[PDB]
Amino acid sequence: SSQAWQPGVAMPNLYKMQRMLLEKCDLQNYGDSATLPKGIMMNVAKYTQLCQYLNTLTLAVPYNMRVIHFGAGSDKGVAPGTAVLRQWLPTGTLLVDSDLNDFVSDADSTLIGDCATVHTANKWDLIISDMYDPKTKNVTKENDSKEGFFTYICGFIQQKLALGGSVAIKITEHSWNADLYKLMGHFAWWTAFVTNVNASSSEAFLIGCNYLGKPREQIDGYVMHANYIFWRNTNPIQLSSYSLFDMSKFPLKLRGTAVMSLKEGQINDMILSLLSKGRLIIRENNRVVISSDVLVNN
Amino acid sequence: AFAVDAAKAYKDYLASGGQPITNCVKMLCTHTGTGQAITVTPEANMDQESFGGASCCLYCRCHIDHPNPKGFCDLKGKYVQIPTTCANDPVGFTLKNTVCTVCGMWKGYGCSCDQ
Ligand SMILES: C[S@@+](CC[C@H](N)C(=O)[O-])C[C@H]1O[C@@H](n2cnc3c(N)ncnc32)[C@H](O)[C@@H]1O
Ligand SMILES: [Cl-]
Ligand SMILES: [Zn+2]
Ligand SMILES: [Zn+2]
Repeated sequence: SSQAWQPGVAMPNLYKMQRMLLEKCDLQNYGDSATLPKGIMMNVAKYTQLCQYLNTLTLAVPYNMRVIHFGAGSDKGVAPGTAVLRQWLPTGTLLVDSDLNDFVSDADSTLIGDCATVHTANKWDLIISDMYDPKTKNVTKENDSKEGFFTYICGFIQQKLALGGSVAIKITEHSWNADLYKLMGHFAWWTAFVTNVNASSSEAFLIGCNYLGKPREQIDGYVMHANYIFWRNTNPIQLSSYSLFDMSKFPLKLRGTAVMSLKEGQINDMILSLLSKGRLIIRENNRVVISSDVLVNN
Repeated sequence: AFAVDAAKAYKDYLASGGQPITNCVKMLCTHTGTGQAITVTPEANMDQESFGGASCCLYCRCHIDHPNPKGFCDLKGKYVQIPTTCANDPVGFTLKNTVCTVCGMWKGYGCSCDQ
């Protein structure tokens, strides 16, 4: 399969147009392991394939690009994904990461605590989320739209993502939200991407490419997650780590995408055309200020 | 005039036959880099492995103050190149070795400014 030489597999357009009923996810690969290069952690391989795939999209990449990474910690106490993003992003890129639990990072700045306690005056060009709660995996109850950090992520995209910006949010069979699927319709293009190294997991990254700030298509989150499960259940993905042995074209190319601080009454059709092609970012170019709320109760 | 010397404590723990600090983040790279000790991007050569700086810093990992007057970190946000032969204990390698200030290679592991 020529997909074995790709960093992963994106959900084909024909699967997005269906109206399937939500079913249990039952993968044929499930239980298998990919042959990783000696000494490489799963999350380094996973984030590397995600970044290899993002290199193929119309990402806006301005100077002094602002990137925020949610769920960057691990039980090991380090941030493998942040180290890959640091390797991938152009020098001079602002990288802020966060997690519920204490961890050590290569990010310019790290915030510890529930993502709901994180505030930021300014907007961002790229949002990565690997936030996941293992409690959500419950086969003794209906698989309903989950809230928790997803409620925060939906509000954060709508109010802190720059127009032209992009996002990569991790979901699974049970860790998903209907409003987050609805929001993919507010981007020029979207997909569900499965890394080849984790093809045996219901995991996927919802990728919103170039935010338009307004709905382009009406998406039913319940139907689209059912379509995602149907795609995973009917298209077995061969586990592969081939894309990891060629890192020669890995780094994201600095395009110097233009940044304009335009008001809302100026966004005409010729502007949305530049946002869709990844040739324009719209946000203030003010200094970056972030903060973590501290609940005080004796 | 007290102060905890963690560098010494770790070396004493290693000589005592202790287990090296694990979970250092090894990076994927072409292995065709400069070979310099600490870089903004992985610069491992064929004889080296590149790691995330923060994951190889004793002070960052143990959550203790850095031995720099302003509390600044050299490794955090950088990439440290380690000889493949010593990649089993990158934290212990950064504490025992020194970076040549003229060519940027490790002393006795690439630095040839003495010839
Ligand atoms: C799969 S782990 C992230 C792994 C990480 N991306 C890496 O590179 O290894 C999911 C993380 O989400 C975090 N998390 C879960 N719920 C959260 C919340 N509400 N706010 C912030 N972090 C949260 C957990 O603490 C956990 O570290
Ligand atoms: Cl799940
Ligand atoms: Zn440090
Ligand atoms: Zn030298």
